[PDB]
Amino acid sequence: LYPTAQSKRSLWDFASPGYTFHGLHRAQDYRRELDTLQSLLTTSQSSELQAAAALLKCQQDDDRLLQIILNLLHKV
Amino acid sequence: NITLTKRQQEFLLLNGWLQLQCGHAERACILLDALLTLNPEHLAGRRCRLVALLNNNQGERAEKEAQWLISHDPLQAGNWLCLSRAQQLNGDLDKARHAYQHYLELKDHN
Repeated sequence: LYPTAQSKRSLWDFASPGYTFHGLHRAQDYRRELDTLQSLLTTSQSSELQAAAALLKCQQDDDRLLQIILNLLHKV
Repeated sequence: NITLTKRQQEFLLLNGWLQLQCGHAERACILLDALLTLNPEHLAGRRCRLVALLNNNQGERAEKEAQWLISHDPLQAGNWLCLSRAQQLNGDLDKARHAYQHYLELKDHN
């Protein structure tokens, strides 16, 4: 019935993809795939794809906002 | 007509997995549904989405996904834990006890 620390560890390990995104420069490669993928999925007519495209646009703009915050914490 | 590169499949997978770690199961499900709409055979994605559905309380979908994985990914204990949780979400408590007992037996693969 209820969960068990063993139950949730088996859940995590089950859901966890492990090492993924196989590349040499995680930061540039991430922003590049995010932008490419977000502009790619809007062109879908599928409701399921359209929702993903919207969420990606979101993190794309939350990253623009955090970039603004990060600049503010550089100067003192 | 849309096709995902390997890196792009990995990207969505990793975004779905990261949102699921944040406790954001709907966001996880949306990302993983898009992946599994275009690459239905992405097993890591099937698993991650299966657990995300179990946390966003989509028991009937979670069920169909768990039996799907059991029929396609075999001897895997986690499939049975997912079936148990999905079955308990659907109110079939006994179906969940049979599924949980199968889970215990293969966790016993040690």
